[PDB]
Amino acid sequence: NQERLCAFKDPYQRISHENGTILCSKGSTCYGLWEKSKGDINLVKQGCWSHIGDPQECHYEECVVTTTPPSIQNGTYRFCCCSTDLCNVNFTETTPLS
Amino acid sequence: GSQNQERLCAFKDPRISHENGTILCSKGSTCYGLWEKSKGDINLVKQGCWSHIGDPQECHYEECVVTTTPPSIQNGTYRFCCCSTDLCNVNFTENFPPPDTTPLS
Amino acid sequence: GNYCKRTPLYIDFKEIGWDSWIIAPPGYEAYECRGVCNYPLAEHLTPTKHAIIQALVHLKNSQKASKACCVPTKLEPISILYLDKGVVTYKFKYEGMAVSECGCR
Amino acid sequence: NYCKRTPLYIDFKEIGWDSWIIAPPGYEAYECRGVCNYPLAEHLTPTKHAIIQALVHLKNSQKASKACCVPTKLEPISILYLDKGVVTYKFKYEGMAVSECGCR
Repeated sequence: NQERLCAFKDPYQRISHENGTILCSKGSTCYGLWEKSKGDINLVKQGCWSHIGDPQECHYEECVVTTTPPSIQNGTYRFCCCSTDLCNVNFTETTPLS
Repeated sequence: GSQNQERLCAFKDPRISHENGTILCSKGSTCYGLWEKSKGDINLVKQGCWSHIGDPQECHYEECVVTTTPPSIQNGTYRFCCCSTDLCNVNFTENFPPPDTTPLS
Repeated sequence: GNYCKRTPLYIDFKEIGWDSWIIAPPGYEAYECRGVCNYPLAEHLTPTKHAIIQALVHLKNSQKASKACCVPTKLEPISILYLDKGVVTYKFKYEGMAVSECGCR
Repeated sequence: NYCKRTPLYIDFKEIGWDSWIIAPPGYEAYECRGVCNYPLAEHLTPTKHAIIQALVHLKNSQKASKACCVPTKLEPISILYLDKGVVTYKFKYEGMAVSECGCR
């Protein structure tokens, strides 16, 4: 199975601090956590996310916030997980045909 | 002693040593013996310590007394007892029930 | 039969009201252990010696002892992001969350 | 009727096992009886899974069963048994007596 290179951020934590990366164990996906608070988007954490837990949130190649954000802190948190190298550096959230 | 839950028991079964035919039984362990007996024929099989865990009933005797009818195996020859005083397992006595009363006898 | 086995159980944290402190994931497959433990207890149910003996007592006299119970016997971690006294807390391996094995206890 | 350790005496002659176990006659095995209801008390050493399943059951009884009251710590007893005519002594025969009950 693949070892993802992922973006890494955790001030309260192999890891390249110089590149802000973590090489994850086989099966693990990348994740990121941002907080959209008072008209700002702030990076909270990034790193590795276990395959264990039947997690459909993490099969996407790109980091996409898919489920209505958690109720915690007034629905400000933005979590995604994704299955390609460095996919967790950024996130995304009438139809295109009309 | 009683405060420290140690007692000396006879030992036969070729942290604690068992020189000169005794063993120390700690943590409230009782002494036990196992003999096999057929009429006047008696053989000592094993002796030593019996854990307090499970608090078996007959290990409350101060003397080594067989109070349960022997198992049917080996022609009813086994004699196990366990007991709560020093060196109590050197000898045994029997005090086990007679078979019950049925309409046929 | 409905023998002791792992069965589906999805945990949605919003349904149990834990979305208040768990940030991610929104829920997960926890599984559960359901079904009966019948004597003789199958080897794959990893019965303990106590479970075997209790199961046999229950068969003879259901008032003396309960059946052995079908319960998780191995649990697996998930990754989690949660609030711990207002602090956002990451655990890659938050233990005890998902059933991998069921047995009779 | 909360989950707790209750007595259970095992008589080997009555269960038919003194064909092979020749000592002791029987012992105090105990058992675990009673219900596990959310919230699960810390003395029942609940697993994270048991706490979550207990809460799901309280919210929706059709979605999950209660956590189960089971032995969580077993202790060894002493035993003498026969293995094809050979007497075997074990001071610590593991898994035989309940010391702790919990919710799993």
